[PDB]
Amino acid sequence: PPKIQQLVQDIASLTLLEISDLNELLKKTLK
Amino acid sequence: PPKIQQLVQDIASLTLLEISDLNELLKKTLK
Amino acid sequence: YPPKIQQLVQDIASLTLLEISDLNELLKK
Amino acid sequence: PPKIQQLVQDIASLTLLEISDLNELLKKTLK
Amino acid sequence: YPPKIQQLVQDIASLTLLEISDLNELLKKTLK
Amino acid sequence: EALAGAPLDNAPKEYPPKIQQLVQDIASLTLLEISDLNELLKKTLK
Amino acid sequence: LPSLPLVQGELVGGLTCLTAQTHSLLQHQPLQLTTLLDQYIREQ
Amino acid sequence: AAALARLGLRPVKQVRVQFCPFEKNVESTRTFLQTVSSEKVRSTNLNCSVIADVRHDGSEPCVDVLFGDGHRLIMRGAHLTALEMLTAFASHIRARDAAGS
Repeated sequence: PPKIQQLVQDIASLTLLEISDLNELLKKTLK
Repeated sequence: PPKIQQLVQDIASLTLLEISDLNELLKKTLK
Repeated sequence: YPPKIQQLVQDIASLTLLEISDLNELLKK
Repeated sequence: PPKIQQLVQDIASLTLLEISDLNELLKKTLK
Repeated sequence: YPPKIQQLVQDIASLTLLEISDLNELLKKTLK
Repeated sequence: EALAGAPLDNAPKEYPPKIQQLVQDIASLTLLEISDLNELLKKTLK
Repeated sequence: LPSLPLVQGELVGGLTCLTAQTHSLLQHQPLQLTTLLDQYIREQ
Repeated sequence: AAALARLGLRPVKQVRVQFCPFEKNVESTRTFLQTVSSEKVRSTNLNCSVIADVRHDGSEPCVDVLFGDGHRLIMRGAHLTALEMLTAFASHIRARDAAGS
């Protein structure tokens, strides 16, 4: 689907420092 | 980032009956 | 994985359904 | 296919020191 | 099916003990 | 024509020449070729 | 040493391990998504 | 065996007979093992024991004896005849036996 395609392309292009923000929210904000 | 914020808003808006289709793809199509 | 081979895996991800089925056979086992 | 066939030529050509790090390297980055 | 792939079947399929395990052990170190 | 000497317990493990030669050949072969070979071997076991 | 049949079984397992290597790298995405879907139900 | 059997391993506690059978110079030590391992020699003192270990590291054969009051005695078989080891060993334990009683 169109929604899933957009998300995949984003994660690969994201930078190290910026990916850490994603990892932080899931492990901490949602826990 | 701008991309991550969009994903969170979409999931909460979807209805219970419709979210079932999104979950099916990940569990069956990609597996 | 060096970039040269990371690219190849990326190419395998964006494959046709028939070729994906061939890849799936390896993944299934 | 024109993609998986080349996937092989890389692995066999990798040096022993390379291969060892790769499994740790990509797993530590894409996880 | 090809001839070269047939040869490898003969060597590995039937051997004595303390032989098959040594061949695989070296392969594991090379892979790792 | 003569059996090889037993290695010392302290000495590192010594492997037959044939076994060492086979290891080198497997690396050269492609995974696709190895995959075809692997299939025939499994049938022989069962 | 284990019986000869047992060593032969390990060889069969090794073949699966070779394929699992590449699959394991890809297997990271599905695993992350699956765990998240369960957590949401728990929070509710 | 007969000679020592008359003496008996009374004051001894344990023995050690490490040798590498592959090595050529272990003939004397193995002959020494036979005598000490003899049932007649050993039976005398069921409590007393013996170590005849085996290795393949290339070490020269050695015989080490454990006693009580008497100090440990170590003999290298490589350059010792079986008779000389036995007679010298028997002399040592005899002196130790006198010291004990």
